[PDB]
Amino acid sequence: AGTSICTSEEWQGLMQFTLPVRLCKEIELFHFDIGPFENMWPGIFVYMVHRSCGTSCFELEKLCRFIMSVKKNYRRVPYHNWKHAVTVAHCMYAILQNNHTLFTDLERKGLLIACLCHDLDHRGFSNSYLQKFDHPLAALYSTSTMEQHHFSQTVSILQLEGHNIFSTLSSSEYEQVLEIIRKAIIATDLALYFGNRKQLEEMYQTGSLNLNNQSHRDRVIGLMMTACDLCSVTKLWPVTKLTANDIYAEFWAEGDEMKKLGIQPIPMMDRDKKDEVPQGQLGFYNAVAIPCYTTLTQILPPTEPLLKACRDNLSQWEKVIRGEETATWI
Ligand SMILES: O=[N+]([O-])c1ccc2[nH]cnc2c1
Ligand SMILES: O=[N+]([O-])c1ccc2[nH]cnc2c1
Ligand code: NI
Ligand code: NI
Repeated sequence: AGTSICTSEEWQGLMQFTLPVRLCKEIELFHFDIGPFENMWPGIFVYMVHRSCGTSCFELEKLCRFIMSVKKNYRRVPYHNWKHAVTVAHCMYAILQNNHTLFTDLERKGLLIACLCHDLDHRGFSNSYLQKFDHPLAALYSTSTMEQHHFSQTVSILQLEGHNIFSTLSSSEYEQVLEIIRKAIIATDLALYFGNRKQLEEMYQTGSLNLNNQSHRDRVIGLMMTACDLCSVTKLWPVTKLTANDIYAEFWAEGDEMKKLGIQPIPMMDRDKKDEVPQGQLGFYNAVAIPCYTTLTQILPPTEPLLKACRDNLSQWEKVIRGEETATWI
């Protein structure tokens, strides 16, 4: 109940944090893994905002309050947590850096914030679960149920005293950025991805795609959000495999709850069906990840390293299926 708020110690501590110099160079690369640097994650986000948007984009105090309160409103769930938030924001940073002038100052600031906030207050349950069992959230939010909640949580945090990093925008730009953030968070509903990718693929192939057309921009930003949300599949294989362990930890816990309610879960969420995981991952890469990065690379050529890495990980799941896995640690 209610929106959590960071301590004075938390945000002043972030304000005084300095990132090690060696990491500056690494943070620029798509394949960077934040995993080994947990104490640095909020600082890494500051660095990224400052480098993409400028050190004077946001009031430092308000930015640090905002970031540390965001962290406190992610739950201690296995996957949809603070680590995932920062990972997704880093992918967006890398995309923005490589495509900087295609996006406005307002878009870049909105999108980095949108990524950091896009899974706020996730409870470890899917839209499928919330709607099957008529959680109050599904009554309030008929479609894109959790994503509408994540956006509401974002607005809640911005409304905390001293947390409104967007207050200094003109009334007009303020409305525009909240709309950028809303559309971007809603776009993280994978249900909407399939239609979005199909549309973009067609606009690209026919040559009608036009980034001066707001509806096209929205769709391209949507596909960027998908690419960033799924970016664990673009890391080096050991990182991808460890992250999959966390994703499935969540899935199996939801599946367990469904069993208690008399319903057999999908195999993906069934802890007694772990043998089907490699084929399930193959399915996910073929149906979701590979097409996403394929179309993204067509539209934004600098994003090709994401696709190449995704392809390498597909090959790894294939090796698993053929019985070729080597030693893994968890
Ligand atoms: O390495 N850096 O700390 C670094 C390099 C370039 C930048 N431009 C704006 N902030 C920067 C930080
Ligand atoms: O990294 N992911 O976002 C990711 C990877 C595999 C998945 N399987 C089902 N959902 C997934 C999400
Ligand atoms: Ni989500
Ligand atoms: Ni997410």
